Amino acid sequence: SGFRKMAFPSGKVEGCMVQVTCGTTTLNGLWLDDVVYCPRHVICTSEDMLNPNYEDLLIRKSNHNFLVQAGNVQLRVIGHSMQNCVLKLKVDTANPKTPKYKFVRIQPGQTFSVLACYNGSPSGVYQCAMRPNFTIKGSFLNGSCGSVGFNIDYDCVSFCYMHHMELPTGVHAGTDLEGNFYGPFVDRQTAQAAGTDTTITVNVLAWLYAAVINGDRWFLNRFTTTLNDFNLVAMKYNYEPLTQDHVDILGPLSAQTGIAVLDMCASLKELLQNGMNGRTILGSALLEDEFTPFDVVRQCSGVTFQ
Amino acid sequence: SGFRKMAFPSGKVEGCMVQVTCGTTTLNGLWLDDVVYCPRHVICTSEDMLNPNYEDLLIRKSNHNFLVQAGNVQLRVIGHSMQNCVLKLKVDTANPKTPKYKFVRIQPGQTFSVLACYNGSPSGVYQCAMRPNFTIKGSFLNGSCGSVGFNIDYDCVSFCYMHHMELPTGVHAGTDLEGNFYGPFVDRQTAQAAGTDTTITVNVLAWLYAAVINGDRWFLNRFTTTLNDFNLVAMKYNYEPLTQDHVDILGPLSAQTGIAVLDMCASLKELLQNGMNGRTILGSALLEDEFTPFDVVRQCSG
Ligand SMILES: *[C@H](O)[C@H](CC(C)C)NC(=O)[C@H](CC(C)C)NC(=O)[C@H](CC(C)C)NC(=O)OCc1ccccc1
Ligand SMILES: *[C@H](O)[C@H](CC(C)C)NC(=O)[C@H](CC(C)C)NC(=O)[C@H](CC(C)C)NC(=O)OCc1ccccc1
Ligand SMILES: [Cl-]
Repeated sequence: SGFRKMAFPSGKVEGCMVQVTCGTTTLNGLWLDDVVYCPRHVICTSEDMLNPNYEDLLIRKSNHNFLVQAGNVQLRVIGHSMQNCVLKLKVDTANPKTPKYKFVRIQPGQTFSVLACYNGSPSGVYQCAMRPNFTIKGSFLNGSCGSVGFNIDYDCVSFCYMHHMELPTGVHAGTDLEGNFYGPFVDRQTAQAAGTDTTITVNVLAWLYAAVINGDRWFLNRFTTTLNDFNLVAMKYNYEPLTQDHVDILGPLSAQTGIAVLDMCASLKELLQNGMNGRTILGSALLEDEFTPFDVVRQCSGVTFQ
Repeated sequence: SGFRKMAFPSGKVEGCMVQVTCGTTTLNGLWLDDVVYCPRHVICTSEDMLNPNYEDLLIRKSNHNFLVQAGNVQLRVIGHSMQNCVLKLKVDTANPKTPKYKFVRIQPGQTFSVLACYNGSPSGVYQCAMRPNFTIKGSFLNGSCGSVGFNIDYDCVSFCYMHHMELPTGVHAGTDLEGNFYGPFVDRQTAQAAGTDTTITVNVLAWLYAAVINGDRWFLNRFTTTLNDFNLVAMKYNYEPLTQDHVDILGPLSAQTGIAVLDMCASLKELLQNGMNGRTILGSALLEDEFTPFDVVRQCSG
């Protein structure tokens, strides 16, 4: 037993991380087959990060202006193109370590693992959620751009995030691997602010089921609630509305534990209206909303990735 | 910026994980060079286990009683031996993915990453601290034994932990990679309990420095304290004593932030006695103690 904020094993992704240098700027890229994907702002200049004309800046570049390094091995760039906010650099060498992969655009409330990298070198891994305002609360320093977020299925790596910027408040914004930002953000240093960060109600209920599975039961009560009445309380604490689709995906956890979804909702309502009274749930004093129902089942059943 | 509980990349270790089966018991092994390491209780029988005599149980065992699977490939065991609480299975194939590595013994308060595995395959990775009572708060199910904890330094994988058991309250115990338990525990299903848990004071202070570096400073105050007076408060809240060596170890974080160590101790004292008054620190309502001072420097600066 036990329940931790658990990342995917990162080995498959580590083998795809490379370093891309353009002029003075160095960041990370993702090497899949004969293409390296990286944030296009690697071509920016010191005094042109406010209104960069990326089209004009790239066409004036040549293939040799992009220095791509896979560990100590140089990769010759033999083609370069722009796709939205990411750069597709074609290399003559196909990555022997390319995993079975796909590019996916995740929904708010969904979780993924971030492999933080610097100078093409993986530095650490941690679990993140796409917030309802399309930012993530990560850990990124200068040089971390190009680090990716991902999920794993069976043997297939689903890449969903590439890191581009940090907004004031220490929150992070990025794109999918098609180069399109999550949320309304743009890759220039003009004033931008994230929207309302609400709590992911379906994830909190999943984590409450994880608690029960692992022995924490003090918050269970003999009350029930209607979905209508729960949402009226939820809205007042800036929680996402719980929908029928959310009730459905909580089904399996409800069945494994014998606690009906609306009974767990009654417990969550009580916690919201009265707090924890100095007690803790899975070692937390706050209600955790960065585990999905599938994350809970994944960890509590011990599914592995070959 | 930002501050997260961060694990090491697990790829160097994934390449070392194998499956070991004896009878009907299956767990994980660590394949390094031509040797596979695993907990010795792989050789227990369901109806023994309360009080196994491992010497006696090895009387029967032959090499071929140990089935080792590296992914799909089957490894042939050509020799076995017991060292402390681990088995050393000699196989005829050296692991071509063996990293540069060493075995290290960590001390309470130090942190490490765990790659949780089942049937020799990875499930997930997370960061743990060796508690003062020589347990860790992990996430381990049946079949997870043999999963290892590690750090990565430069290009060297420093293995420090191998999982063996769970005590009630969901706390976890294991050995170093030489086979010697952390703490007073034995690999036997007789009643055992960890000492009462205490908080790793030097780590909380390091995390408070991380908070300042990342912009959270509402808890800084105008008071100071002495090392003695702070430890009077620590003791009453079940915090570990803070020593002059701890103060020294926190020096570099104190110099980076401009906040003397005993001034941060005064902040911590006020948090212990008054709470957070509805506020959070680095997104937490509780004082976090699973980041060492080195962990903070690493994450906040390369
Ligand atoms: C890439 O490695 C790096 C990672 C960050 C964690 C720093 N990102 C950038 O350098 C990025 C480059 C631009 C051209 C996309 N810029 C930012 O992320 C930037 C950082 C601040 C601290 C200057 N933030 C930013 O431009 O946000 C928009 C903004 C501007 C002005 C006021 C408020 C918000
Ligand atoms: C290995 O895969 C597995 C991982 C655990 C997370 C289940 N560990 C064991 O099977 C281990 C084997 C013994 C011989 C060392 N046993 C335990 O860890 C056992 C688990 C419980 C569920 C029985 N713990 C144990 O025996 O703790 C001591 C104890 C015994 C009786 C009463 C209180 C405490
Ligand atoms: Cl908390």
